Amino acid sequence: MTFVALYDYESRTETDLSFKKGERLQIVNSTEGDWWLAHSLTTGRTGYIPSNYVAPS
Amino acid sequence: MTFVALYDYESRTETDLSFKKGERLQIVNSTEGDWWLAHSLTTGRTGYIPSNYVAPS
Repeated sequence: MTFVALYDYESRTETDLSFKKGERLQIVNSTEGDWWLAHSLTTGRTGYIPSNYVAPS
Repeated sequence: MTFVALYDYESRTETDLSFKKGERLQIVNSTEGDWWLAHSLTTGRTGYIPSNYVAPS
């Protein structure tokens, strides 16, 4: 639903949202799901993944 | 803990992780938390936010 920002956040990529402390934010549904920071045991690379693309082992 | 990829995913920014169906992935803890797609009621902009920066209204 609706959240409020506790801190300023400055965007680091083309896809993140910059916002100031106090802003009201609404979660938006997408098919990808929440994103998680993940490490691939298979390739050794690391970065954010769309959680709806994976399942527990 | 440990997850397996259900689908290929091709990275779209400098910070996401590309992976192939079948890869084993491990969640990595960061201070930012999971990332959510959010819309700012305050500014009208939209993009991903670090969930540990916000709290329910």
